Amino acid sequence: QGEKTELIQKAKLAEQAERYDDMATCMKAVTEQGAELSNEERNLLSVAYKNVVGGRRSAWRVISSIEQKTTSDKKLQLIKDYREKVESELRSICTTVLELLDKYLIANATNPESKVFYLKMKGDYFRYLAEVACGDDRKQTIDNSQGAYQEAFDISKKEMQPTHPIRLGLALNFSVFYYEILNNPELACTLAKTAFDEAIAELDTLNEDSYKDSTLIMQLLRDNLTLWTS
Amino acid sequence: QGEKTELIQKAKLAEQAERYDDMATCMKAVTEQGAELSNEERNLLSVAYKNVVGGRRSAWRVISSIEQKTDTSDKKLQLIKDYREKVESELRSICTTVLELLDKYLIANATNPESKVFYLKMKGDYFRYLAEVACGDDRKQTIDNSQGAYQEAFDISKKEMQPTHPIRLGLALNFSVFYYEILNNPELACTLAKTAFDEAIAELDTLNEDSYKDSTLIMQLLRDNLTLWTS
Amino acid sequence: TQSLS
Amino acid sequence: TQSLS
Repeated sequence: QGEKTELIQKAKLAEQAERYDDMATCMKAVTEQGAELSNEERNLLSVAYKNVVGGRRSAWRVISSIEQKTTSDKKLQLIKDYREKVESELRSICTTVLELLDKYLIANATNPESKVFYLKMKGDYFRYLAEVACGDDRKQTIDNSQGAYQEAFDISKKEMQPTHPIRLGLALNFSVFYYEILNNPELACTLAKTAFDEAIAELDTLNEDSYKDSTLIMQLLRDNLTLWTS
Repeated sequence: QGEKTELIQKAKLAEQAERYDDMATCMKAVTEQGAELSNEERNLLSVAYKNVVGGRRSAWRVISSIEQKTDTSDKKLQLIKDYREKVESELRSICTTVLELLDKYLIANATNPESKVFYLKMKGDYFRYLAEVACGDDRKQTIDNSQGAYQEAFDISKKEMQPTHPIRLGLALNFSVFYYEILNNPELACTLAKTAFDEAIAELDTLNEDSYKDSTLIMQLLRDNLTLWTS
Repeated sequence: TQSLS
Repeated sequence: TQSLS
């Protein structure tokens, strides 16, 4: 289609202009066409929405950092009402990504490599919900990303080698889910140490095309490990 | 005013959260209350809109730089030209909002030369942001409007301010940039920056101990624009 | 605590 | 190069 090839160009253009909202509405219209994504379009969509959802997460963390640093004051009400406004935008963003995954991306999965990628993406965007959920809504969204990460974890160990960047990046995010959402730091470290050790034990079964992006994730795996053991 | 304190609250909230679009609407409503802004509320207004327009400015230059490295026969050119004009229309409307705020509230209710210099500098600033992207007869008139506001603020600051105050130093730096980017005159850009720096070094005894940090940074900015341009 | 970039 | 900020 002449429209899809032009939407990718605008998305690539909006990406360098750091206009991720414009980049996100382009890749959303691309996936709404129904055809399974490239590897290029796939990362374009995730990069776009990770920056859109990332801006609201950064704001939410700062407003809440000020919110609990104060109920004597009466000016706190407006602080909370401004946080739920930011929470409101962040909630609607992740649902659009999650419904994009359920309608188009998860179903039309060619290889297991893309299935693990999209199942991990689902676990990430339910995890961003658990960061801001509270009450009966909280444990329900936690179980949803856990189930997403769990199936992606199972498939990745079945069809991917230990040095695969998608497998390594899933163990990274899954172990972060264990540290921050479940608050099991020992299980989180074991999840990250196992992936790092299985990958460092096969660093001859991968070449120059494989290296790099593979250690960037192993570097992050350890970064968390030494930070969590202290 | 009751909401005037609440609007300064939400503004400070949004700035820490780097939500400058929300911060700029609060500072806009405060300005629309007619009352002359205090020093704190004055700089809260510019910080908000400098980030709001700064996001459009940095995006525009990235898009315009791609378009110049694109042959006039590429199919992607009209799409790049269309996307650039989209960024320009937002950019143009932002400066439009700032400029009508300046002329219908800020410069009107000044009543002292410091705020006149500050707001006339902002007039020259945002007209310069328009001249950055204007073309045709539009360009020459926005250029003359920018230089018009800078020269008035430069004349008032030269006779009512000491060369060490951050506002006079800041206007001298932005005026010196106008001479370099807009008029494409580097010789006069350096001289304007050099004399503003040298007048601040001479009257270093007239510097107030409060605005010491700001003036030391701005004087350094002048020296690097200097060092860069004279090579 | 960093996640994937 | 650098304007005021």
